Amino acid sequence: METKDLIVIGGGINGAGIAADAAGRGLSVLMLEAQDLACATSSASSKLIHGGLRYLEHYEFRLVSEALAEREVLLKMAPHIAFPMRFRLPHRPHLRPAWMIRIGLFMYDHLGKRTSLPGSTGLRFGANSVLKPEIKRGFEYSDCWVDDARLVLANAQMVVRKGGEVLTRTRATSARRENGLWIVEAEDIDTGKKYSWQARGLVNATGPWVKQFFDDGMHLPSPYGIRLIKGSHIVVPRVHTQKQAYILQNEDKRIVFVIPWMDEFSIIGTTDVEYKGDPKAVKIEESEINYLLNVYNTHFKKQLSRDDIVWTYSGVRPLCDDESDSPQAITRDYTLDIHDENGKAPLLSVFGGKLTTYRKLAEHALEKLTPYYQGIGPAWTKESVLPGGAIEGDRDDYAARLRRRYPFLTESLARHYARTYGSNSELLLGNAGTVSDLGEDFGHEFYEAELKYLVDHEWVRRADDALWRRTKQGMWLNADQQSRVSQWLVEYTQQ
Ligand SMILES: Cc1cc2nc3c(=O)[nH]c(=O)nc-3n(C[C@H](O)[C@H](O)[C@H](O)COP(=O)(O)OP(=O)(O)OC[C@H]3O[C@@H](n4cnc5c(N)ncnc54)[C@H](O)[C@@H]3O)c2cc1C
Ligand SMILES: CCCCCCCCO[C@@H]1O[C@H](CO)[C@@H](O)[C@H](O)[C@H]1O
Ligand SMILES: CCCCCCCCO[C@@H]1O[C@H](CO)[C@@H](O)[C@H](O)[C@H]1O
Ligand SMILES: CCCCCCCCO[C@@H]1O[C@H](CO)[C@@H](O)[C@H](O)[C@H]1O
Ligand SMILES: CCCCCCCCO[C@@H]1O[C@H](CO)[C@@H](O)[C@H](O)[C@H]1O
Ligand SMILES: O=S(=O)(O)CCCNC(CO)(CO)CO
Ligand SMILES: O=C(O)[C@H](CO)OP(=O)(O)O
Repeated sequence: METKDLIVIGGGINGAGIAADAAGRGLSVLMLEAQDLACATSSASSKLIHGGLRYLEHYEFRLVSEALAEREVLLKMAPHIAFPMRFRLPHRPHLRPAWMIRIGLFMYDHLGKRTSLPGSTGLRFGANSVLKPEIKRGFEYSDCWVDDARLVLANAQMVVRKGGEVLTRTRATSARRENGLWIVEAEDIDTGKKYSWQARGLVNATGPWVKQFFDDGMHLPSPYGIRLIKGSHIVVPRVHTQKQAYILQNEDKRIVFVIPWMDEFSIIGTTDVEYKGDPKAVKIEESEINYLLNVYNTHFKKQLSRDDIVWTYSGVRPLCDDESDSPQAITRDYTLDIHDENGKAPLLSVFGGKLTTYRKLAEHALEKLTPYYQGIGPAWTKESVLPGGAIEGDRDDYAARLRRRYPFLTESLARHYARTYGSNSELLLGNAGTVSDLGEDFGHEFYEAELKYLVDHEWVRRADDALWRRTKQGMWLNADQQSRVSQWLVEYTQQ
């Protein structure tokens, strides 16, 4: 023993969040991630902690109420990476009558417990707005932005903090019951180092891969189909200077967001495209671009073309197959399935599960796993504060506090540290007292002290883990800057 209580296969948000909860109820936990933390669906989201306004139409009150209540729990768990945002809904009476918006916005206000977040209001649009002349009315309400990939990272660190282990670049190849225990086989994707562990419990939280892990990894029947529903986002220099997001009603009845991103960009997403194939292959297609530019350009005065696009990303939603004919109508609710064999070796397996609802999901999963452990502590995460979160304030509150303590910090660098690392910033900065104490400037104030900290504390192994997942510095570093980051990581992860 050697025998872990629980193996979690999966390090997106649902695997990390399950493993974090388990470790904090006393279980020995190993979370296995085939590639990098959040390398798939959990870094390809719209980055919102939202209730799911559009899901009210489809009468999804269990999900929408749970997700609304979670916005505020998540704001306190991670105030370094999560924050309130306001969403502007332009009125399109030919699509949805005002009286209908007002009922939904009323429900959005009261279906979950809502202290901090303001309520909705009506809006008018003048000759001087960002929107087209003919659009005269709208609405405004609350929801939250989160740094998806950093929420995943925070949870992995919670695992380790609480005594668990987390292996990345380690692909589970098989899992089988023997003699009352799981035998989990995994393998290092680079070297080829084989591993084998026994555990009392197995979570299959492999997102879009959940059913193919049943088929190829376990030779067991999957309790559910998964529908893979691709969505893509485009990125442009910001379309306007407003702080608020816009949520646009399209002719097909879907909604599309224009979201301020990192003070310089806007994100426009997303799409619902039925998908077959390898979830790692997923990338935006021409018609997704055409579709997103269109709904933008029909609403807004400042027009965008294709040539304005600076970045795109794409991902596949692993949606519990409710056999719904239309991809936009398939449920965004999750399903968890627990099964033992002779009252021992449970298999908990995860189907669906928005980032918003992950802490709820993790909790229910441990609920179902309780019978098979001791011994096991109770629920606890609602009242936790994830690593990085111990700041109380943020928005220079923490960044100004840091520039105070570390006066050689530029205001941009302190904002970045505060909004990325939070309360882990002093750990990064160590014994630095000047800028040259930070080491090699890799570009855009991305210094060797940040990159080394990422390797030492954040499982960074390759340039992209650092530049696209733990941060979004890859938005500013040029091709040679990025390969120097890779070159450095080679030298340091030698050796
Ligand atoms: C376009 C889009 C926009 C979205 N926007 C939002 C939003 O705004 N708000 C919100 O709350 N949610 C949003 N979501 C939903 C959310 O992103 C997903 O539900 C969530 O990220 C899925 O996480 P997961 O852990 O279940 O899957 P993942 O963690 O992403 O997938 C499983 C992970 O485990 C690893 N893995 C897989 N198989 C193995 C194996 N065999 N062995 C070892 N490791 C393995 C992978 O390498 C993979 O990264 C969005 C989703 C999409 C697609
Ligand atoms: C009891 C009468 C039934 C009315 C259904 C209420 C749900 C309305 O939901 C509405 O539609 C869209 C998607 O949900 C959103 O864009 C709107 O803002 C939202 O209010
Ligand atoms: C006469 C215009 C009143 C409101 C100012 C902006 C116009 C767009 O608002 C309109 O108001 C209607 C009443 O006719 C609502 O029922 C509709 O949903 C909408 O078409
Ligand atoms: C937020 C107010 C309580 C909700 C009551 C539903 C009445 C909304 O009804 C709508 O009101 C709009 C603005 O007056 C009008 O433009 C529309 O014609 C009307 O359908
Ligand atoms: C089939 C789906 C349509 C059902 C809606 C009822 C039709 C009446 O239509 C609307 O109803 C609202 C409340 O019902 C009122 O506030 C509006 O003033 C009225 O225009
Ligand atoms: O700092 S934490 O303790 O929260 C996580 C530390 C992880 N360190 C690794 C360094 O090799 C990953 O970066 C692996 O244990
Ligand atoms: O653009 C979006 O938000 C869509 C549907 O309009 O998807 P989802 O609900 O999965 O995030």
